Amino acid sequence: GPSVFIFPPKIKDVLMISLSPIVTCVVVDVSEDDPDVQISWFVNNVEVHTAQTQTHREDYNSTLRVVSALPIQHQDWMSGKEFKCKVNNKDLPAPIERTISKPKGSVRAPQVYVLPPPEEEMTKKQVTLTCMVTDFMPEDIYVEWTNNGKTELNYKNTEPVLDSDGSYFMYSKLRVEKKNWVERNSYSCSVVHEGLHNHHTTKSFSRS
Amino acid sequence: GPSVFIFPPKIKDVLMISLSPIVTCVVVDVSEDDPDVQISWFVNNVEVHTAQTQTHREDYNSTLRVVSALPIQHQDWMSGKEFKCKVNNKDLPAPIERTISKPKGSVRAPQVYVLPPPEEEMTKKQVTLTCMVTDFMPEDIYVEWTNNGKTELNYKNTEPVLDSDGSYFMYSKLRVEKKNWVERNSYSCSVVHEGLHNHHTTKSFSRS
Amino acid sequence: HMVHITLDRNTANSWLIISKDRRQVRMGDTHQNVSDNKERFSNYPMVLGAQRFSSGKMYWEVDVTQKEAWDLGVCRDSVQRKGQFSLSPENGFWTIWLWQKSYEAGTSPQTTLHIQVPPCQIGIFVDYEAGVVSFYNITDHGSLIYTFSECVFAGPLRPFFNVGFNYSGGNAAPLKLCPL
Amino acid sequence: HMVHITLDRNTANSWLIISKDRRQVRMGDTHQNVSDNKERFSNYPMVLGAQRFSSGKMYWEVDVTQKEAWDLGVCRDSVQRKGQFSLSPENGFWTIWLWQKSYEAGTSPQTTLHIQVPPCQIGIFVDYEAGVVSFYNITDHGSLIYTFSECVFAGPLRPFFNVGFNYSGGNAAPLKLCPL
Ligand SMILES: *[C@@H]1O[C@H](CO)[C@@H](O[C@@H]2O[C@H](CO)[C@@H](O[C@@H]3O[C@H](CO[C@H]4O[C@H](CO)[C@@H](O)[C@H](O)[C@@H]4O[C@@H]4O[C@H](CO)[C@@H](O[C@@H]5O[C@H](CO)[C@H](O)[C@H](O)[C@H]5O)[C@H](O)[C@H]4NC(C)=O)[C@@H](O)[C@H](O)[C@@H]3O)[C@H](O)[C@H]2NC(C)=O)[C@H](O)[C@H]1NC(C)=O
Ligand SMILES: *[C@@H]1O[C@H](CO)[C@@H](O[C@@H]2O[C@H](CO)[C@@H](O[C@@H]3O[C@H](CO[C@H]4O[C@H](CO)[C@@H](O)[C@H](O)[C@@H]4O[C@@H]4O[C@H](CO)[C@@H](O[C@@H]5O[C@H](CO)[C@H](O)[C@H](O)[C@H]5O)[C@H](O)[C@H]4NC(C)=O)[C@@H](O)[C@H](O)[C@@H]3O)[C@H](O)[C@H]2NC(C)=O)[C@H](O)[C@H]1NC(C)=O
Repeated sequence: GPSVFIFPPKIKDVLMISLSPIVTCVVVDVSEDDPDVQISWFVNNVEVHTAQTQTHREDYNSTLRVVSALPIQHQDWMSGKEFKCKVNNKDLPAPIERTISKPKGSVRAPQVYVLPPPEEEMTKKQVTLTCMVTDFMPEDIYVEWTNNGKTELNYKNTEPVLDSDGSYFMYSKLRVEKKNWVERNSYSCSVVHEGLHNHHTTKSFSRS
Repeated sequence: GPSVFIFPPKIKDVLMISLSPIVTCVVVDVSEDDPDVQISWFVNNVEVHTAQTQTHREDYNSTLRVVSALPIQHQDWMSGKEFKCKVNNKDLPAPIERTISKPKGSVRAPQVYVLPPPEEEMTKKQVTLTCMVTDFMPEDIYVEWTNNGKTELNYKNTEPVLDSDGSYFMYSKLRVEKKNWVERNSYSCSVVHEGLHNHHTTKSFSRS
Repeated sequence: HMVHITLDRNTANSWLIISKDRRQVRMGDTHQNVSDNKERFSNYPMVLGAQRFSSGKMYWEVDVTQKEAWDLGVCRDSVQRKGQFSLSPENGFWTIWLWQKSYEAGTSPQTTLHIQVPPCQIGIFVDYEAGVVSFYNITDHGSLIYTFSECVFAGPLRPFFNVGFNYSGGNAAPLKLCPL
Repeated sequence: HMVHITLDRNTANSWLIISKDRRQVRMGDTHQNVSDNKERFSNYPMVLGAQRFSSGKMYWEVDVTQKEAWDLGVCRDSVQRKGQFSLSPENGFWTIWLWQKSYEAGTSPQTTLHIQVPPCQIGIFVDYEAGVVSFYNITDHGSLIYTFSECVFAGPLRPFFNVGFNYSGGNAAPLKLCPL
């Protein structure tokens, strides 16, 4: 029966010195008859014993789901270490292993632009600011908005798109009260990407 | 072994009178030992015999993949007819059925805006036009660009994103030669969505 | 200033079914087996009237009973027939419409109409020399719905009709040119 | 106009390892067990010099041998320490840097530097009264790299250093304040 998926940490948890990047193995289709699952973790084939393995959550299908989260070192992800989880369970005719690492690839920092609202919107209750982030490799990226350091609630990012020169782009949209976009006020799109000096850039503007 | 997935037609093939919408059943994990698969199609439980079922393509895993495409009536999709495919094969302890229909939901036409390039780009080889399409339900939508009826090669759409008021948005990006954006020239974002009068709107502009 | 309008078959989207007297039209469920030509609207269920006006005052009525979508008005002889286009005075159309429970005038962008009594029949009035197209609610004692003024007709005009798609099933009813 | 710079431990990102003589600094692999305070740069491997200047001409040298990333320059005493920020004269920093095989000046936006001979040591020159910060390539006979002019120091200045992250493994080498 059971199946295993492995997931990378968030690029922002890796780049930001104070955050904690985690690699995750998820075992699904664990039968309720045979709930016990043993999960072993390895970094460059060196076994480690630090994973939080969460009380095998229950699922609809009437199956169990096992989530094991290995906290890792920032340096280990970016240096290309291999993270491997090994999964044992009675119903497995033999252990399942999954491996993941950060792939080599070119690194290209994104260009970041903020676009003001379109003209016709200028007379609506809310307006919409757009952050356009283009030209970046690899595709892992984090984008958010603020206004004088207060991080904004109401923005949504698209997922990245493989552009035609093989780089990635994405857009981030922020809805704000028209009132704001006029009087004083500052809005900033912050982007975190490994190609950017000190990992981050923010682009700003307001009322023209 | 084998598994079945069912897929809707493209919203544009349904809305456009001359195009041919198709519903698709895809059976994967067909073993090379037992290649023959029988697929039956039904519209509102009325069996139909019009599907093109394609020579069970070969796949890497060393399995076969069966693709069956049922051409349908425009009216049948939008009226909420049920499309069902029934799949038989030796390795199936009993037939597999999949059903799909167009779900009821509110219909909200998108607002469509075109944004000119960001200032700093104004001195680059290419510039980037942005079409911003917001506020639409359901999420199915088609977007492309033209310039005086010549459909553009080099644009990329993002996938739609569930916005916070429960509507959808997306963005479409078009890269053009700076030269063009100056002299004369017209660029148009065309959107097809079921909420729009006659199914379509195009928003235009150029050199300001 | 009533005028007797009949439909020009040669202009009809090939899915439309036009009565023998050419006074009614409905959207059919299938491509309709009429030969293609350059006049025929390709992408939408539209059709023109046979008549062409270049002066004077003309008035006609259209029955829209039970219909959930339609476009009505007038338009230039030289309007675009093929491919995708919007109805607007720039493109040569002075129209109003019913679409998804709203009434709109075909301005660009479109203008929301305020109609108290949903109409079952509409009167269209063109005054060529004054540069005016107006629409009237016959169900509601002929009250005004919409007036396009300073129109730039720039040529001969033709009565214009969109029966509406009927992918939904709620819009099979025909447009009828009304008993003068 | 050489001046003897030492590092101010209290300002150092808590992951930095500063020699006893406070003349060298390297990025450590672990949080370093120094107490938090408001002066200490939180998000980046940065540190200030202990010295503070408000007038005169000051010059010092920094060894960057084998390093793949660093920032160097001067900055206001009052610059931001916590959270995310960019190095630019607006924010109180006059710096240059090496990042991913390019040399840049910390203008906004940043300015590409043209350096023929990659430096192993850099000289930083501040002339407070003239409003000038200049950078010199010592490996290349002291040739000029970059000159910020009309600077608005707006207060006391401190020597500024970024050792660089070393998530890659290619940037463990330290910055050294050079044998005067
Ligand atoms: C019976 O029911 C089960 C559930 O019904 C079925 O389980 C499903 O089985 C599928 C296989 O047939 C699985 O498909 C795979 O899915 C992969 C993608 O999975 C991710 O995204 C989907 C949504 O798109 C989501 O539902 C999954 O939970 C999973 O989400 C990701 O989870 C990881 C790890 O938790 C997150 O990464 C971590 O995030 C944390 C913070 O939250 C930290 O940041 C960590 O550092 C970081 O590592 C990640 O963020 C999260 N992503 C998202 C978008 O949420 C896909 O790659 C494979 O290709 C494959 O398609 C499916 O995942 C699984 N669903 C669940 C919920 O288990 C079961 O198959 C069925 N049985 C049968 C017999 O049919
Ligand atoms: C051994 O190998 C096999 C291949 O290795 C494995 O097969 C895979 O099995 C998975 C299940 O474990 C399948 O996952 C499901 O995928 C669903 C999404 O599939 C669509 O998108 C993916 C890419 O995202 C794509 O690879 C698939 O081909 C499929 O693409 C869609 O295909 C449909 C029908 O062809 C298209 O719709 C039609 O389009 C035409 C025109 O092209 C007309 O317009 C028609 O009108 C229209 O209907 C559709 O456009 C197309 N979409 C895209 C984006 O391309 C997902 O919904 C499920 O949730 C599930 O996750 C996986 O699909 C399958 N892959 C393939 C290629 O078969 C096999 O499992 C493995 N065996 C084992 C034991 O592991």
